[PDB]
Amino acid sequence: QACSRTCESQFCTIAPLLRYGKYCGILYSGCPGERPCDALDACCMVHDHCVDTHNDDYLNTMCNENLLSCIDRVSGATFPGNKCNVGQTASVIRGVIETAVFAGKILH
Ligand SMILES: [Ca+2]
Repeated sequence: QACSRTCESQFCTIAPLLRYGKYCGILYSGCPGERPCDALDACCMVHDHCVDTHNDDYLNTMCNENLLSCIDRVSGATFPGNKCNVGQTASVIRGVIETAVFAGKILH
């Protein structure tokens, strides 16, 4: 219930408040079985489930580095009504994940 079935495009350039697609955003995720909204959204869906299936470790290196690889290869159409620039938003996301990767190496 506490999940998204709609493709959002909100606070595109503000990482703490960003909500993009059904999956991209902090503590913001699509409901079970929900199709991602575009290529960027699909990267975020995989990442979200990866963290979920690794004891909620948002600093997991696999999860995080896999998202970076995925982000760098994002292309194609986006969903209707998208207020965000896809490339600019992927960059915003990438910065957050870079920070998480660095945080993980500090702690581990
Ligand atoms: Ca999310």
